[PDB]
Amino acid sequence: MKVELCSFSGYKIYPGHGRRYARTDGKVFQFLNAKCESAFLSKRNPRQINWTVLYRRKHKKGQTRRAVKFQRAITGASLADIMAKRNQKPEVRKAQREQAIRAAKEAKKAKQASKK
Amino acid sequence: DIPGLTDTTVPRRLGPKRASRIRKLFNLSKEDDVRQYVVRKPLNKEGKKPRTKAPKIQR
Amino acid sequence: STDYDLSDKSINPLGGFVHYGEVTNDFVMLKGCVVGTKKRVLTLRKSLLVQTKRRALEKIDLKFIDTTSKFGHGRFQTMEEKKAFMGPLKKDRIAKEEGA
Amino acid sequence: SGAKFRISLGLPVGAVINCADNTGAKNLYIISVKGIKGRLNRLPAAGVGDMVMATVKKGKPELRKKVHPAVVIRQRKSYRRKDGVFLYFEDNAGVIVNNKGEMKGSAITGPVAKECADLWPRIASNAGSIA
Amino acid sequence: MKLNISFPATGCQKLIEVDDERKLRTFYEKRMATEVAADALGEEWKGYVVRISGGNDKQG
RNA sequence: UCUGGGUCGGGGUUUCGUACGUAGCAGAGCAGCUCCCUCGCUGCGAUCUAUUGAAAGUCAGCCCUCGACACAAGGGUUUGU
RNA sequence: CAUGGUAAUCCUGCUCAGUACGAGAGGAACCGCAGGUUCAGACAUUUGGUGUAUGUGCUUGGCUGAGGAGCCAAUGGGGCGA
RNA sequence: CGAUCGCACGCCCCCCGUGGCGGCGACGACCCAUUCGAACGUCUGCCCUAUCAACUUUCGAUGGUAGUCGCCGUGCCUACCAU
RNA sequence: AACUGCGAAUGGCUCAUUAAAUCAGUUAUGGUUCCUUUGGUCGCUCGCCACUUGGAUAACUGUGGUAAUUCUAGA
Ligand SMILES: [Mg+2]
Ligand SMILES: [Mg+2]
Ligand SMILES: [Mg+2]
Ligand SMILES: [Mg+2]
Ligand SMILES: [Mg+2]
Ligand SMILES: [Mg+2]
Ligand SMILES: [Mg+2]
Ligand SMILES: [Mg+2]
Ligand SMILES: [Mg+2]
Ligand SMILES: [Mg+2]
Ligand SMILES: [Mg+2]
Ligand SMILES: [Mg+2]
Repeated sequence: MKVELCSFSGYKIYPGHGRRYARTDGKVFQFLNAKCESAFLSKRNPRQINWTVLYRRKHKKGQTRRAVKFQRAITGASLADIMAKRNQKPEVRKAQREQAIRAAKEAKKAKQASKK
Repeated sequence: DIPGLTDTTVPRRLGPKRASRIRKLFNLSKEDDVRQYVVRKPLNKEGKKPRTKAPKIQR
Repeated sequence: STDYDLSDKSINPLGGFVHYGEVTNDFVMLKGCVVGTKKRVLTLRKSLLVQTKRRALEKIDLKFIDTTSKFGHGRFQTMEEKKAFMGPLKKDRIAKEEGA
Repeated sequence: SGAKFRISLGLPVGAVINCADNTGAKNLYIISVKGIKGRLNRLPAAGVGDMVMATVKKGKPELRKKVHPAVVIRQRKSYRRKDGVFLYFEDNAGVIVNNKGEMKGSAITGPVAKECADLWPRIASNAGSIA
Repeated sequence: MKLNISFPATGCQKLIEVDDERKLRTFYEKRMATEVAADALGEEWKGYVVRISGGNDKQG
């Protein structure tokens, strides 16, 4: 019930089995048996050996999304504040638009009067 | 509710700055009092007179 | 089955004990090696001494008992583990063909 | 604390192993092992973590014809690490130390066995990786 | 071990120190950006699913 | 004996490493047939791919069979307070 | 069970303890703990060795008309191997 | 094949009445030219030494052909040739 | 403060390398590139946002890790 290791052949090596190979360049390899360690030490490619799991995988042998926006209060305008601002649909927005229209009209008339 | 974690909602330090983002937040369609629908942040320090600061809108 | 294993497996290795048979009755699992061949009768005796060292009187709690095949280089613990790893074979394919 | 368990030795007297430090020596020829009481006809032998006396055969002249204490850090003989792993390295290698177990060099090339590392803290410091 | 617990819907992140390894064993052997149930953190965390966003090693 | 032990067979385990045959518009190329064909169609060709973790062995001192087959109340020499 | 044989040995580390002692420098021991050396008696789960299971691939020369399947070369050679 | 920024601000008003127009710039650009250059080449020129007289050419040495690469010309590199 | 832009390839130092090499004078690039400055070009193309489109991150608030660095994570 230790850490579970994998081999040259990709097989599972249970505790008390096989040998661990520590190369001089720092790489550490573990093998299930001397058949696997001889193939590795002879520089044999595991993808060309039919019982290796790398071969059976190379040859294919045998085999969320969301977008949630959470509303939050901000400094100066609470959640109720922004709700009251965004719920100005029933003719309040039109009233603001028409008062802006008349403000622009009176500003333009004042500008014409001042220029002339 | 977890004590002090899932409750007592804290506010964002500052609201939208791009006029498109203000309109998106407040459901503005087009050309309705946009410069006065911006959120004004109130500064109310004890040692100074209180006032409210408005951000410079962009685009 | 240890409490760290929780596998429905017996002490018998995959393929049975080599040169003995299948263990079905009670058994005693002793640390280390024991004189005699396989299926040799052994006499177990209470200690004549008083066990006072720390090697004795120590609670042995097993985390895992190996049950790989001893008839070679076994690499699987149970029949079901072997079947799950290795998938269907030709024998099982023709057996399922016959079963239909 | 903790005492080093017995391991397979595999390096008798007369073995020439690599010298993994930057001291300037290329190899160490083992002439004896520390702590070996001995037996008739039996060659003293050392594993990883063992302190040997060695002479360097290839290396600098100021090192060459002299006896140096050394510590074995990698062995090619497989040894069992009390947890069922049988570990061996690609080559036999050691480093040159003084009588206090302090390295003459300042760096180690390649891995250092755990048995040697925890037994010699000074070598563990200069070790690159621990295997 | 410490846990930097953050609830983005309300902010208010806070640190919870957890010592019992039985609480952390449900977190162990997982990866980042994975959602796990925090029910092993006592009854107070029942009904909570939390995503492992990150962390810092023993050396920082 | 509420049977027994054998001999084959089966299953398991395990060892090696993917059988013969067949098929392929896989294949360095080369050689024959062109009312043809409009890129052909016939071969030779190590090797490759699929069938195929296949084929083969496995107690003789491996494990389990309750399948098949016959055989087993037979023989000889002795032994008494 | 008469009788005969007879077996275990030594060292290191931690702690004791920077302690006793000592002006200082230096510097122990008993208990306990963890391991080694030499020896002994076993054993084969594991690692290694062997390997003519002459088990299974590969391969040289020859031979059976070829294929297939094999064999001979005093164990043909070689890989892996219960 | 400008979704940029500043400065004082002004003209047209029929259609009207809120829009359309304007100057000075700053920043930005595909390309061309210039400036600064850079890079590689042309010709000629260097100390002692023959107790250094033959070098280079397998592994580019000299040249050709077609390419690769490079900002570009070129054995810079590759393949095939010539020696 | 931070993002963006530019500069950091200049200057300064030393003379180890280097003998048709560097370098000096001469000439060429019709065999190449060139920030910046300056001058040209920016309605030259027929082809339900344009009164202006989308998203993220800084800075910033807050929770930290590490003995340590001009180290940085999550929100
Ligand atoms: Mg702007
Ligand atoms: Mg076995
Ligand atoms: Mg002798
Ligand atoms: Mg059988
Ligand atoms: Mg006696
Ligand atoms: Mg004795
Ligand atoms: Mg032959
Ligand atoms: Mg044949
Ligand atoms: Mg013959
Ligand atoms: Mg002969
Ligand atoms: Mg072998
Ligand atoms: Mg010089």
